[PDB]
This record gives sequence, structure tokens and C-alpha cells, in this order.
Amino acid sequence: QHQVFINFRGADLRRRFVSHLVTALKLNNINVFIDDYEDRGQPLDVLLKRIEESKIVLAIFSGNYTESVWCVRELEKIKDCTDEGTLVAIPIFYKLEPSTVRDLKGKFGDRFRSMAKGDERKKKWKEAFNLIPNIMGIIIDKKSVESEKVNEIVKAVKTALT
Repeated sequence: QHQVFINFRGADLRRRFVSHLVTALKLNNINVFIDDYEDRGQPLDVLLKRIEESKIVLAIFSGNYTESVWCVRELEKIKDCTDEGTLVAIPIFYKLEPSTVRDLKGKFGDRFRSMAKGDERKKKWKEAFNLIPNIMGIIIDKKSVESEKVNEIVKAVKTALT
């Protein structure tokens, strides 16, 4: 039923920038599935299956992304799918830089290191975060006009669909 999976964390993000992004995609007749952005405990196998069935994933990195072990395992799946070529991924950097993601800097990184302490999957996760930004994405920084960025993402999704 969906073409686009929107991968992210944060209730505030859901209610603000993502609400506008989802509205614009639906306005452009694009069907989307919204992530378990609050980690209520929606079954991981279903999320991963949703990701696999998608044509496009928007991986929206923000400061809250790395707090969730589940969100990080979704990224693993995103990366596996993109490597094999079964889906198209578009990284979105919401108020952070691609370098912050690839090098795990700042709050984004600190939260990752806190979450992944002692976890044997840590190295594979770092690699996913290092590599995904090698795909060309869209940056929303503190000085961006958000409506313009919504339009930018919608145009990219349409291009990827057609």
C-alpha cells in the first residue's frame, strides 16, 4: 500500500517538519508509511518488512535518531536493502551535517555511544552510519526555509518514483 517509508525518531519532529512533509507527499498522491517514531513497541519484524516492501526510504537523521536501538536496526536494514539494490534511500539531515552522521559527532554521536555501550553490534552500526551518507541527500540546517526543503524532498521522491 505504501511507496515511501519515512524513517525517523521524535514526537516533536513528527508533529512539526514531518507533518508538513507527509501532507505534501499525500497532496502529490504519494503513499507513505510512518516509522515507530516514539518506540511504542511496534514489532520490529513488521517495521523491517515495511521497509523492504518500500520503493523509497527517507532516512531522516536527527539528534534523537541514535537514542533508539530499534531505529538503528532499521538503518541496518535500510543499508542492506540499498546495497542489494531492492530500494532507493534518501538521507535527510535534519539540523545536523552529513559529517556529524558519518563521524558520529555531537549529541547525535554521544547518544549513539550511550545506547550502544557493550553491544556487539556496535561496529556494524558505526559502519552503516559511516556509509549511508555516501548517498546524496538533502540537508535542512538551522537557516533553511522548511517549506522549500519539503518541496526539495518531494521533487526527489517523484524523480526516484519515475
